[PDB]
Amino acid sequence: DERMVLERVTRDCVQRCIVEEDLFLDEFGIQCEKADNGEKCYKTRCTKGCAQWYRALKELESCQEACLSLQFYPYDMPCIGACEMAQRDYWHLQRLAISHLVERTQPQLERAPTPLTIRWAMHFPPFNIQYQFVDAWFNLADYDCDEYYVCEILEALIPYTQYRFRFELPFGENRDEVLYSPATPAYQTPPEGAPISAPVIEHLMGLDDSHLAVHWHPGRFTNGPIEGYRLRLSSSTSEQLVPAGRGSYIFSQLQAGTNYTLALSMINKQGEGPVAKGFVQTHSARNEKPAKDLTESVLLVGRRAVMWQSLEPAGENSMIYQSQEELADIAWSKREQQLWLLNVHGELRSLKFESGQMVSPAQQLKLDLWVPRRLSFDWLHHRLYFAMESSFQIISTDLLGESAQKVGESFDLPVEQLEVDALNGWIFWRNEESLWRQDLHGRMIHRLLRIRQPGWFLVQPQHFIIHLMLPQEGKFLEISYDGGFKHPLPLPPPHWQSFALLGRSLLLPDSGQLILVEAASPSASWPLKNLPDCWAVILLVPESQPLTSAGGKPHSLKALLGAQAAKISWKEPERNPYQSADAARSWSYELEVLDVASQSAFSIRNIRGPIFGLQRLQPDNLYQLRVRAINVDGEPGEWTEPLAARTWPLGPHRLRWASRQGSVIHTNELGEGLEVQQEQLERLPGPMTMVNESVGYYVTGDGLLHCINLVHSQWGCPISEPLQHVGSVTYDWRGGRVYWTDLARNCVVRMDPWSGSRELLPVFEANFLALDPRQGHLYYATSSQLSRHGSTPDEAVTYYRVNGLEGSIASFVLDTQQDQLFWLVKGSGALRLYRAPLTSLQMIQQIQAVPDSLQLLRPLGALLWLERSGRRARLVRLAAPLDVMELPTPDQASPASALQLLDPQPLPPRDEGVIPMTVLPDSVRLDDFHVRWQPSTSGGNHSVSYRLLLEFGQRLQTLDLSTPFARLTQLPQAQLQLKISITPRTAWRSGDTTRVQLTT
Amino acid sequence: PEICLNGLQLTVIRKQEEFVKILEGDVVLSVLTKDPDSALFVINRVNQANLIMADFEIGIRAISIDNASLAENLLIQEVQFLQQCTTYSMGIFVDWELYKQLESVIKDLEYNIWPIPGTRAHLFPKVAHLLHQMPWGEKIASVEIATETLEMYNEFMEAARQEHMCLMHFKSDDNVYIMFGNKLASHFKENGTLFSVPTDRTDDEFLADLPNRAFVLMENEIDLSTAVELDATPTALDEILIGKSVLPSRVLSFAGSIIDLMNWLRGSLSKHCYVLESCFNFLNFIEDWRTSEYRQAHDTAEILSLLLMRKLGTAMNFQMYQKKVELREIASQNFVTNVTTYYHYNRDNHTSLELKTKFGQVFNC
Ligand SMILES: *[C@@H]1O[C@H](CO)[C@@H](O)[C@H](O)[C@H]1NC(C)=O
Ligand SMILES: *[C@@H]1O[C@H](CO)[C@@H](O)[C@H](O)[C@H]1NC(C)=O
Ligand SMILES: *[C@@H]1O[C@H](CO)[C@@H](O)[C@H](O)[C@H]1NC(C)=O
Ligand SMILES: *[C@@H]1O[C@H](CO)[C@@H](O)[C@H](O)[C@H]1NC(C)=O
Ligand SMILES: *[C@@H]1O[C@H](CO)[C@@H](O)[C@H](O)[C@H]1NC(C)=O
Repeated sequence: DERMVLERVTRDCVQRCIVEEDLFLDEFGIQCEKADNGEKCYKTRCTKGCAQWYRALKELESCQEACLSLQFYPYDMPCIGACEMAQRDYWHLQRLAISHLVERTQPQLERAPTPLTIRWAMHFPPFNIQYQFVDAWFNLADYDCDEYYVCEILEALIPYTQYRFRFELPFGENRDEVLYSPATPAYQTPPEGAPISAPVIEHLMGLDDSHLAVHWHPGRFTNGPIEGYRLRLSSSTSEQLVPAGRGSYIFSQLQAGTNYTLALSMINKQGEGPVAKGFVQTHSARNEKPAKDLTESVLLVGRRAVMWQSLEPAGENSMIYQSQEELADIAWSKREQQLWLLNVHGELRSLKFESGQMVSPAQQLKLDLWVPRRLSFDWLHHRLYFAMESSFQIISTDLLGESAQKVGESFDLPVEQLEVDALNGWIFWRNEESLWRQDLHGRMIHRLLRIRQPGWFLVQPQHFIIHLMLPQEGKFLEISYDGGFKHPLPLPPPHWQSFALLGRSLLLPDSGQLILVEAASPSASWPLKNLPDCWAVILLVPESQPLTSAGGKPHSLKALLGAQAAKISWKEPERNPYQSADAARSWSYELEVLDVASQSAFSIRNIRGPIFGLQRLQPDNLYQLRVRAINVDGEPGEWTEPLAARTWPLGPHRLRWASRQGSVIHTNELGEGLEVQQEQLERLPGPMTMVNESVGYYVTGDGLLHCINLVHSQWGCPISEPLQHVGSVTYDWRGGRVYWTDLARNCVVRMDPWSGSRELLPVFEANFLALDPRQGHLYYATSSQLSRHGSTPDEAVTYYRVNGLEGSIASFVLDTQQDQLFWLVKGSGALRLYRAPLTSLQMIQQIQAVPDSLQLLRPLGALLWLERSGRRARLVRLAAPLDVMELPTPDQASPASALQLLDPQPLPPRDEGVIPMTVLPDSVRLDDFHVRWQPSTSGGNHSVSYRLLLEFGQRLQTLDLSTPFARLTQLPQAQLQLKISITPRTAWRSGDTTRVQLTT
Repeated sequence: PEICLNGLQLTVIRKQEEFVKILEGDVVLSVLTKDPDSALFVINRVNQANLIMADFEIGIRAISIDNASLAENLLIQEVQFLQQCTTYSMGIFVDWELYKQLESVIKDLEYNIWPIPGTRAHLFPKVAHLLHQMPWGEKIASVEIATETLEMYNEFMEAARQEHMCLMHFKSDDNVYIMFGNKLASHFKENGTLFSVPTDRTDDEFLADLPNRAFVLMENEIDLSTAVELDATPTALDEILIGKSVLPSRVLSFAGSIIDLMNWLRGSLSKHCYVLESCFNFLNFIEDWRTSEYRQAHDTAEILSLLLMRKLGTAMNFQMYQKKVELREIASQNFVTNVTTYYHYNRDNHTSLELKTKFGQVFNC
């Protein structure tokens, strides 16, 4: 139904020319009647635009080029506006006609055994191919297509990357006119070449003095299937080829206290990839004490006796407990000084001991709940963990009995040893064939080994190392917390059934002696008499049951600052891959706030949580911020990198928000004032442009411009309807004019706020506007370019140009005080911010944003935009551009579509020195001749230009004259009758039209 | 002679090792001071620093002075010992308070005795700057500043004048008492804020005799245990100095005159005569180092760089401790960069700090 769409667009066009017959003020002041039908009237010039809209689309002509008239020069603005509105209504109907056929038909990918081809089955009665990474749509630069839409990609794609393809169909020149197809089913590119992405270091830490753990995941662009990895470890070299699926390595046999540097790379079939680096220390070595200098103690546990041994060279010997039955498992505690006991049939007997003797006797503890078989002690959360026989199931109770909590699923094999790591939040146990893992709530179940019949194991909580004996093989062996690291160690040969470590020594029990070997002849030997069998040695050091972890540094410090207050938030030190979710996460914090100018600091210790507020700070002062973590025992951690943060200057700074529902609240620089205002706007409003203190203008998200009067809602708005297809709005305080980008008419409309008299101004394709009030330069930004419009045509200065595939201009702001001009470019996956002077282009930062949301913050000297989610606002200061403050949106207006820092001073009134005075009608006189009038001059001395209309007979002639004399030519004969109209103008306004009738 | 054999004799009669501490050397310097251990540290650091570029080490005779009424007889015994019992005698360094106390005996003996510069110049601006930045409130108070001698009162109101502070005694209930001495603030029965600045070393008797909630403004004594904690340069701490503490103001105030005198001795061995068997006529006219051609003012980082103690200046702090019954660390001013760290302890477990207006903003004149 083309001919119906064409005739309906032409009929709606001539109806819009009929109804707008007296709405727009003309630059010559025409004022035709409703039935004049002359050349100068609005109806004939607008109907000339509606008679040439389909001619311009067929012959690929612009609306300015189709509406060229010699009488109205250089821009016949009702003709151009009617042409652009008819073409925009036609392309809106042509996107509503083929909406379902574009959004239903999915293109298919085809490669033949040769570039990659799209096949789109599209039969229509500019286009863009867009690609997406499969882990934002980016346009394709190079393609070769035809009339059957068989489009071949000849651009170099990244290899071994999954891609989706879309067709963007721009129907009109408007950017809301695009139609997108459904995306293709995905295509992996074939592999070639070296890997081009480095691996990512997740954690790089030191386990003890001789081991060093690294964890990695692959990069984004592997350029092939991953076969292997290469690790090069160097001091401030060892090279190991780790296979494809593994994401951890622990480097053995290293020296202590040494800075190490590690390099990761990816090896496919073709070659090696790039190098990622990281710096790490091993640890400080423990001072290994000799055999004479041992003040520490052990506990030797047999089947029927528990015997305490001191490790002096003349060591004291004492029985703690002698049993009539056979003990199966026992517990120990360092800070409670409590020892638990268990038997063959289940009888829990707790016993407190101090310095190797009785303090409290053996009291029997019935378990309020399964017969108990093994036992371990949680020293942080103060629980007792029991592995019972009914199948076998690990539960946890309390020290008094009761509060039984079942941990994990049941299992078939018996538990021969149960050890609980409280500090890293783990439970370790062994079966007949295996060694395992759980956390304290039983979530992460992992099996560490599958070895035939292991022996005793000892778990080091700081060092993340499980030493394990295999007594039938005579083998002493070393396991990590995930089972990937199996280091065999040489055992001192005799079989031993138990062990302990004091540093790097080995405390092995025989039936006659305990020997401390760092052969069978030891460094030291302690005699045994009363214990024929010994299956356990428990060393009585607080490193066996620790409260505190090693290290701990906070990260991601950030701070939002006001004038006299701050809100500082950091995160908690991260958890190791050998640390579960049930680990020790109890830290205190210490925050050092350094005054830079005064060279003073104040440090707040015992900060319990990861957020701290500060208040009564000094305004406009630079502060440096670093934080560190303090653990339970109270030794400090490491400081962060210092964050330089500057407070706002002094003054009540109101920030005006607007919710997407339409509620306007006023906060302060942090978002803490929260004064809800009584006005309610429409859905998705933009920023408010005030004319006076009461009446303001705002643009909603669908393109409608609204006027609201805040104090009395009946009057104050000269327009009655909301006005369609408006992009931005600004105000001149000096001339008293409201400027908006008419997106349908492709123009800028200048309107008096008192009378509603609109004026079409020849600024074309503008999306956002600003006016410099000192001289009247109209700064505008297209999505492609950013320019300037002035009074003379020599003042047109273009500051930036975008190609279009790179992106578009998101907003701009004008800094008239320091002669600066900032803008935001929304791009392909990036948000860039720039700067240029008004009279050197400088990129400030590259980081998306709401359009027309970039506001200049003249107290802080910062720039503020609002993100597209509406829940976060970004501040970039000009003094420190690398630090971006993230201001949270308050919860009353929590999806936000507008943010505006309010002016503390009121708006200045209408300056009467930019109004042109009218020409007196008696002074317009006749001297090829000249026409002279009295020169119109404003209140302040400004350059007043004039515009001429020479309507003689039926022919008319228009002139744009800066001079008060009119060089008049081109009369056909003598005795003509001239109708002469003078309209004076400044750069801010226009004067009234003085119409005379003089005869020559 | 008898004075070379018996040594210095102090009246029972006391032996020489009770109050004289000696590092050996070819040239002998004499230090007569209350804190000899800082002097032994300064002569040890210029021995391992080798500013002289000579083979011979600098010797010290560090006389310990506990009462000031017996220093005249030991000055007579030291001018007899350093006239008779040595080969080369540079001079006798006396600290500034015993120089100003006993200037008639030094002028009457006419021997080469020079003052160590005073440590109160290194201490009293730190006192006025820790009092300048102190979190106080919005209350002005009545101050009463009690010193032992009037010279500490003149230099303390001078140091309060360069920190832009006025300290006036109004008639008001809020009282601030600053006591300058080791015996003035001993069980003070008056009520108010008590600041106590000790002059000498702080004993357990002084921390016992202070009231509760009383402020102790003192410097940190730095214990010497090993030689690797002083600098990255491998040196050797002498075996007498291990296990003993130095005061940093005595170290810097002696060490400026030691850097000036060994720079003069560089000029003297450059013009004269490095091996001391070949070298001759060390000391001919030695009073010219007090003249301004060889006397210079050095910054404290230059003193730690020249004498190889750059890792020591992190522990060179001036603290303010409150006695709560424990000495809680409240303030800390580093000597090498004058940065002032106050310590606040979130108690009551809050989540914000209302920042009090400081003591220099209240007392600003
Ligand atoms: C370890 O070395 C890195 C550079 O490799 C250095 O920046 C880091 O501070 C070093 N750790 C030390 C010695 O503090
Ligand atoms: C603002 O201007 C409008 C006309 O544009 C008028 O009705 C209104 O009264 C003015 N308000 C104030 C507070 O001046
Ligand atoms: C120091 O010397 C004086 C000399 O009169 C003597 O009375 C006094 O006991 C000595 N000791 C002290 C601690 O003042
Ligand atoms: C610290 O202060 C002293 C005077 O008390 C001065 O000589 C020195 O230069 C200052 N040091 C700095 C600013 O690093
Ligand atoms: C603050 O926390 C400490 C440590 O838990 C506690 O002793 C103290 O009572 C708490 N103070 C309160 C809640 O006022």
